[PDB]
Amino acid sequence: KITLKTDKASYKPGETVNFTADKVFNSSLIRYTHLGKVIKEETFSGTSWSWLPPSDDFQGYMVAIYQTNTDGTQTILGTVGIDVSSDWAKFPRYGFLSEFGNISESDRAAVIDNLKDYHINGIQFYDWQYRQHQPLAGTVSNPMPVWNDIINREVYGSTVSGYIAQAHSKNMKAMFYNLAYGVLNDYDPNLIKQQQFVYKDANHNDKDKHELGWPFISNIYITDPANTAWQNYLAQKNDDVYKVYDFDGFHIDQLGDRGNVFRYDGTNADLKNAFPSFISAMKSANTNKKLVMNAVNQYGQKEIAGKELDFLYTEVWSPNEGFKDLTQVLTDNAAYSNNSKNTVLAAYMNYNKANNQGMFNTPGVLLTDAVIFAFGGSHLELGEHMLGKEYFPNKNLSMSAELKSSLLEYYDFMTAYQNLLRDGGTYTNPTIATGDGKLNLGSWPPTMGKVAAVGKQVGSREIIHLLNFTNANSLNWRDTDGTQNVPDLIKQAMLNLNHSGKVTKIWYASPDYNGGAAVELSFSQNGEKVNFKVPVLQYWAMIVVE
Ligand SMILES: OC[C@H]1O[C@H](OC[C@H]2O[C@H](OC[C@H]3O[C@H](O)[C@H](O)[C@@H](O)[C@@H]3O)[C@H](O)[C@@H](O)[C@@H]2O)[C@H](O)[C@@H](O)[C@@H]1O
Ligand code: NA
Ligand code: NA
Ligand code: NA
Repeated sequence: KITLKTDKASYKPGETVNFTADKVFNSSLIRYTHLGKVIKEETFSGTSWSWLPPSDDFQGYMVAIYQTNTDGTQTILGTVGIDVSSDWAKFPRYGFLSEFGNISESDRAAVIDNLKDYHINGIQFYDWQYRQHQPLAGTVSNPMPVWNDIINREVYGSTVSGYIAQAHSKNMKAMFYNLAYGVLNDYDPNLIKQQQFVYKDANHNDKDKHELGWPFISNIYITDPANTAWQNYLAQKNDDVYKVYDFDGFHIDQLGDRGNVFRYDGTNADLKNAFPSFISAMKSANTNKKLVMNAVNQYGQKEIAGKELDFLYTEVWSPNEGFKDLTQVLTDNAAYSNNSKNTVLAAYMNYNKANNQGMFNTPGVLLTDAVIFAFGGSHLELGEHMLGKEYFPNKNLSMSAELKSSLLEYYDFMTAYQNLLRDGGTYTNPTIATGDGKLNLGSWPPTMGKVAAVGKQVGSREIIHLLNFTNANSLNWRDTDGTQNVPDLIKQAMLNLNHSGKVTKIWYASPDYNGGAAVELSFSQNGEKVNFKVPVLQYWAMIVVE
């Protein structure tokens, strides 16, 4: 087998792809595919080589290397997915960074190169900032080169600048985290007045706040995002950030529904209705900078989904704990946006387990990504480590080597097949059955102890996703205690599909098999009944009928 990488996370139209393999195998071939069709083949020779993809924008490809056997069988050696996109917003693959102290350039490069290998196309820099009310440490004319952050940890400006430049070299976007409305207790009371805060009562008595303990320097006080004094103040803060640090945009966070809260004047703050004017103010102030905003458990999503955001973002909490609740967020977000935006989910796996050091439960993580990706979602989960908590610097849980390598196939798969997964089409009811009893099918939402079939019409293709819950001991996506089961492999499983058109080609791809390379399947057809066999199902397989 081989490791197979490209130089960048994504490629603009017209840019050349440069590949690296760790070793060459003889009698081998490189196969370039678009949606399962071979568009180029060439001999596997040099360990470095280049390819200029087709010029078409927003297209995914797979590249697969195979050794050819004398008998005409082929053996997959490795695969890599490629994304040709002029901009990340269509197919976001969001990652994070969380440590910005005295980290060497070489260590920084390793972190970025790893994210690059997962094809991460933008990075949320979390808790880089000086203060929620003043994200730039120092002033534009006199920056602070080192600052202490909200947990009194050192942050080096040179680390921040370095990371941005490294991310840019891989074609990634860099988004700075801040709240929409946060103020820490060292704010300058000459600049943020009492009239701007949100209060827990109608008489401007007790400020609303996010309570923090050690090691945080302050609780987080809350301002009104519709307050134009706050909007102009934070706009200036943002401009100051962008003059010092070459961030591409602002990742806007929030605290979610604050309940019973008031403006200074005793009126209702109704914060979800404040976010739209806030977003438009931030955009107008820095018209060339990107925005994304977290709808914390969908709070604000309806109100903001039509605003100037690159894509939608949902942090998923109770009671949205079932697999079907993930898919409901994705469906709701498409509708809220009038089909203008795809979604990234922040959906923290193994959350209770992550209360102590340990490792992620591989099958939990993979099953959740299979569901998210199959339904055209994306998952913010990778940075220096994988997320177990909303506090991104928490690195309690490690990924096993197996999880790292499996997840690289899943990211390859959702990159290569992005045109099938989140580029139009209609969800449909499957008309497929087992033809040998080796598996038992359900549909969506999923049944425990069955393979779920999900259908989608995309162009002249009919897609079936098989998502395997045969061995599931829960339909809760979070796998909070790390108990979800590894699914047993199902092999050479016959399926009978009803299909009312003439079938030309059926092909299979799975991140669990052959690196997600497309496998054309033999089929027969008798009336509307189409019979074929899939090689392997473990977590997720995709069947495409053309
Ligand atoms: O030991 C307690 C707790 O410690 C970690 O979590 C810390 C802390 O994380 C979140 O709060 C910090 C976060 O607040 C706002 O969002 C700011 O805007 C951010 O800058 C800032 O990072 C969380 O909301 C808190 O409740 C939590 O205390 C661990 O990760 C926890 O598991 C652990 O219980
Ligand atoms: Na691969
Ligand atoms: Na880091
Ligand atoms: Na938040």
